[PDB]
Amino acid sequence: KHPVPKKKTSKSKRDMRRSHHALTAPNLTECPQCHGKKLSHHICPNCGYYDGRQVLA
Amino acid sequence: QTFRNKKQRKQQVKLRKPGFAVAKYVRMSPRKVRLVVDVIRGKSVQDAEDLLRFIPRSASEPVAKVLNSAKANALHNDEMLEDRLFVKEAYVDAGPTLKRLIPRARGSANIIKKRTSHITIIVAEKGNK
Amino acid sequence: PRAKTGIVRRRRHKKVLKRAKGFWGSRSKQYRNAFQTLLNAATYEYRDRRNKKRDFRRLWIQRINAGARLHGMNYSTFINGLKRANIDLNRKVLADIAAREPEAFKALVDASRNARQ
Amino acid sequence: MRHGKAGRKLNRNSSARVALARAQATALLREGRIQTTLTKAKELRPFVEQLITTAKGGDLHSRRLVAQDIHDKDVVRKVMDEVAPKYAERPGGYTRILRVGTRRGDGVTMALIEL
RNA sequence: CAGUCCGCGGAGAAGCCAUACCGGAAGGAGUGGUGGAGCCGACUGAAGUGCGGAUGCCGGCAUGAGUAACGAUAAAAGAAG
RNA sequence: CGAGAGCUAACUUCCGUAGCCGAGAGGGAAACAACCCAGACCAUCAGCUAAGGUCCCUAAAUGAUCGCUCAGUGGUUAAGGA
RNA sequence: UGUGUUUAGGAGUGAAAAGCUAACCGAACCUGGAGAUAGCUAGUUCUCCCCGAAAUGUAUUGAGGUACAGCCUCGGAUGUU
RNA sequence: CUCCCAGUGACCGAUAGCGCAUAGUACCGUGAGGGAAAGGUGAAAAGAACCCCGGGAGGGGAGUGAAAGAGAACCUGAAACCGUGGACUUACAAGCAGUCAUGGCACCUUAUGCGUGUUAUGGCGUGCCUAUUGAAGCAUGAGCCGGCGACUUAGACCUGACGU
RNA sequence: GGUCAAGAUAGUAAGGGUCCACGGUGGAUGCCCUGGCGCUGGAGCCGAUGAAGGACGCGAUUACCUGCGAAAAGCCCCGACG
Ligand SMILES: [Mg+2]
Ligand SMILES: [Mg+2]
Ligand SMILES: [Mg+2]
Ligand SMILES: [Mg+2]
Ligand SMILES: [Mg+2]
Ligand SMILES: [Mg+2]
Ligand SMILES: [Mg+2]
Ligand SMILES: [Mg+2]
Ligand SMILES: [Mg+2]
Ligand SMILES: [Mg+2]
Ligand SMILES: [Mg+2]
Ligand SMILES: [Mg+2]
Ligand SMILES: [Mg+2]
Ligand SMILES: [Mg+2]
Ligand SMILES: [Mg+2]
Ligand SMILES: [Mg+2]
Ligand SMILES: [Mg+2]
Ligand SMILES: [Mg+2]
Ligand SMILES: [Mg+2]
Ligand SMILES: [Mg+2]
Ligand SMILES: [Mg+2]
Ligand SMILES: [Mg+2]
Ligand SMILES: [Mg+2]
Ligand SMILES: [Mg+2]
Ligand SMILES: [Mg+2]
Ligand SMILES: [Mg+2]
Ligand SMILES: [Mg+2]
Ligand SMILES: [Mg+2]
Ligand SMILES: [Mg+2]
Ligand SMILES: [Mg+2]
Ligand SMILES: [Mg+2]
Ligand SMILES: [Mg+2]
Ligand SMILES: [Mg+2]
Ligand SMILES: [Mg+2]
Ligand SMILES: [Mg+2]
Ligand SMILES: [Mg+2]
Ligand SMILES: [Mg+2]
Ligand SMILES: [Mg+2]
Ligand SMILES: [Mg+2]
Ligand SMILES: [Mg+2]
Ligand SMILES: [Mg+2]
Ligand SMILES: [Mg+2]
Ligand SMILES: [Mg+2]
Ligand SMILES: [Mg+2]
Ligand SMILES: [Mg+2]
Ligand SMILES: [Mg+2]
Ligand SMILES: [Mg+2]
Ligand SMILES: [Mg+2]
Ligand SMILES: [Mg+2]
Ligand SMILES: [Mg+2]
Ligand SMILES: [Mg+2]
Ligand SMILES: [Mg+2]
Ligand SMILES: [Mg+2]
Ligand SMILES: [Mg+2]
Ligand SMILES: [Mg+2]
Ligand SMILES: [Mg+2]
Ligand SMILES: [Mg+2]
Ligand SMILES: [Mg+2]
Ligand SMILES: [Mg+2]
Ligand SMILES: [Mg+2]
Ligand SMILES: [Mg+2]
Ligand SMILES: [Mg+2]
Ligand SMILES: [Mg+2]
Ligand SMILES: [Mg+2]
Ligand SMILES: [Mg+2]
Ligand SMILES: [Mg+2]
Ligand SMILES: [Mg+2]
Repeated sequence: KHPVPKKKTSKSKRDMRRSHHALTAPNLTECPQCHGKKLSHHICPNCGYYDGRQVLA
Repeated sequence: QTFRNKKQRKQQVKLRKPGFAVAKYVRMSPRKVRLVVDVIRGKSVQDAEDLLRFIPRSASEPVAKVLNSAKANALHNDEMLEDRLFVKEAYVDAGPTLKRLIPRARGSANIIKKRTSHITIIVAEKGNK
Repeated sequence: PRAKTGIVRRRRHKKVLKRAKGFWGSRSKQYRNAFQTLLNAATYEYRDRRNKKRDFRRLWIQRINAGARLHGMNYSTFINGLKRANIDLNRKVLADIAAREPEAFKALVDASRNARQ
Repeated sequence: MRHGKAGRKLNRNSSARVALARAQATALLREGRIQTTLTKAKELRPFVEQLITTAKGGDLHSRRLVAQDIHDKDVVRKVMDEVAPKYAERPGGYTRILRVGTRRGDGVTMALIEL
């Protein structure tokens, strides 16, 4: 039993492994009924409008 | 257009760091923090204001506050125009590290690394180009 | 009197690391492996300095028989004909430079071939 | 595989799946809107719509069929005498979801469910 | 480290950092950059005096890796602060 | 090479003897401490050779002359047969 | 089963396994003798010049170790042995 | 003889030196007992009024100061190790990581050269040490950098070389 | 120059590598000393009128150290300094 890794892993191959951890920037889009930005198919956090005002704040 | 010696240059030129902010000792893994700090980098400081605000990481809080201070000292201290400002620079280096003992099975302990973070951002006018 | 290692060691180390600056991975940045890669580097250095003459001699000969056969002789017959006349004692490298100047090379080819007859 | 099955466990057993459905029913009927995780809201919508259509019969049977899932009497009277007669004209579709977005602690994307 | 010379130094010492220069090698110089208070060269004397190794020691930092887990399967949900 | 021991086995074991290796780099033997050539003071983009080679890989005669083998023998044994 | 208490290092205790004696008992732990001994292992760092071996013989509570020859080197003499 | 005092040193100078630049503390042990890391603003505190972003923490200005390239995580600040930016490069490649050669690009402060950085292709090429008859070995040791770390001292001793 | 054919040949970087430049880390290195070591030389016993070593306590505010002791960061007499 008890597998272990053999040789210490090198800087370069480590970085090739992490090559996929790039983050994906949200596709933001500005609220038509306000100033600020809002996630698509969500209510505008700043205003609260999904078409009238939807959330309280 | 230059002085006698470094002893004089130290007196007459005082060397400022325009656009610069740094947040030291942030109790967070840098490795995690760079993940967002890359997203921001090179972009319009308003898109940085918006990006940073929906990316869903704990690490987005400190990287938010610094960004403001960058823009703050870009505007209060440096006379820069905020419709030019943008993230010319952003990077996080590792601060010190809290080490703690953690018990594990059959009586062995291990050591555990609570890494801190020195986030840093440098906004500048999009007057380049 | 105590006399700690101190500045000595690190001078030596930086010298090695400075010899090893094209090198990949820790062959470039750790001392131990830097010094180790330089061990085989010394071997290969001292070999090639006198093997490089072998390679270049090959390249000279290899270029000479090309023009030799270009005219319808060949290296063995052509240098035997440039030897059969005593007066040709130029190095193969100069026969190469002549192989880059076709007219003089053909003059030597007709000279050589008029000596195995 | 589930090449046709339907539903969700919500990382819990059978009786827990059940009380959670019954009690978020009780709450969004008690209060007309609640905010909860997006999964669990998609879960709740068919349950509570089935239930309001149970209450649209008027009858003592319909109210007892609702009473089995909704054991706080005051909500049973609301849903029965207040809310299902209101939806009288509605051919089904007595609820909507909009998603308020992501929470901080666990990074869930919560949403609102109302009628 | 010591004795004796020769000297240098806030117009800036040692130390640190680059460097295509120099001796046959251990090495040593030139110039530049930090540094900010002591120090090089020659002759001699004494040594705790030259490290890659000892599953060596004290120390810091890597790899495994954003991986395993978060410590009983007695579940939790809505409002309001 | 010469013996013993062994099965006229062994990259077997024990002696004699010569050489190499140990302590030996360089060319050859695809590769290879022992075999064949040859003992590296340093430098050269100079020349003749050793062993070994000259169809392409791969440096160098698809060399010359009398044959031999049509089996891929060459490029894995023998008693015996044709 | 509580409390209090007695019995211990070749000693105690043991309805007997060499079991227990503060989580490694065919002789606990700590301090010390003490840097025990170690024919056994591993390790022993700056550079260049010159020369250059041995794994043989005999002896041995000897055979993986030692003594004396054998072979190496440094100096002196001799003087072609 | 040296708990203690003075003086002195071809003694140490923060892994050294007493274990301690102080502490037989912290911590480990039922106990007898074991037992650490150590340090440095600056001349003087003049130890940063006040403003800015932030609950902060942290930071940018302003001032003080010779220096804030000293700011209290306060002398220097080497290496591993983690990053940001720029040159050259890399997605039919077989590879002890190099060695020589040729070409392409970049650059010119011991430096326009018998150049420096990089690079493509060609040839060549069995890590290191140890222990060994024999080591690339699939034999031992070793994560990596630093720093501690091993042929010494003694004596009216014996013996040899050299010198006075 | 436009179409078709055959052929050759760039650039792109997810991520990587060597080099350069700027930092973070970390606390080696130089310098310093508020601390040690050794030799030499001095001095060498305390205690039943209470030792060595401690436990409480004393301060406007006192957790630790010092000093001190319910007369308690101390009381008296002498001398020195000013
Ligand atoms: Mg298993
Ligand atoms: Mg000024
Ligand atoms: Mg630290
Ligand atoms: Mg070679
Ligand atoms: Mg789960
Ligand atoms: Mg129905
Ligand atoms: Mg100077
Ligand atoms: Mg130098
Ligand atoms: Mg000063
Ligand atoms: Mg000094
Ligand atoms: Mg030593
Ligand atoms: Mg060694
Ligand atoms: Mg080591
Ligand atoms: Mg370690
Ligand atoms: Mg997994
Ligand atoms: Mg998991
Ligand atoms: Mg578990
Ligand atoms: Mg709750
Ligand atoms: Mg409510
Ligand atoms: Mg026989
Ligand atoms: Mg044999
Ligand atoms: Mg044998
Ligand atoms: Mg040997
Ligand atoms: Mg030999
Ligand atoms: Mg050979
Ligand atoms: Mg062969
Ligand atoms: Mg070969
Ligand atoms: Mg071999
Ligand atoms: Mg060999
Ligand atoms: Mg062999
Ligand atoms: Mg032969
Ligand atoms: Mg020849
Ligand atoms: Mg021949
Ligand atoms: Mg050829
Ligand atoms: Mg036959
Ligand atoms: Mg005992
Ligand atoms: Mg007995
Ligand atoms: Mg026990
Ligand atoms: Mg003894
Ligand atoms: Mg023997
Ligand atoms: Mg002898
Ligand atoms: Mg004789
Ligand atoms: Mg110490
Ligand atoms: Mg230190
Ligand atoms: Mg102590
Ligand atoms: Mg305590
Ligand atoms: Mg701070
Ligand atoms: Mg500063
Ligand atoms: Mg500084
Ligand atoms: Mg401070
Ligand atoms: Mg100072
Ligand atoms: Mg500092
Ligand atoms: Mg390609
Ligand atoms: Mg591959
Ligand atoms: Mg080799
Ligand atoms: Mg063997
Ligand atoms: Mg090995
Ligand atoms: Mg191992
Ligand atoms: Mg005597
Ligand atoms: Mg004499
Ligand atoms: Mg076509
Ligand atoms: Mg640095
Ligand atoms: Mg002193
Ligand atoms: Mg007393
Ligand atoms: Mg009081
Ligand atoms: Mg009284
Ligand atoms: Mg006075």
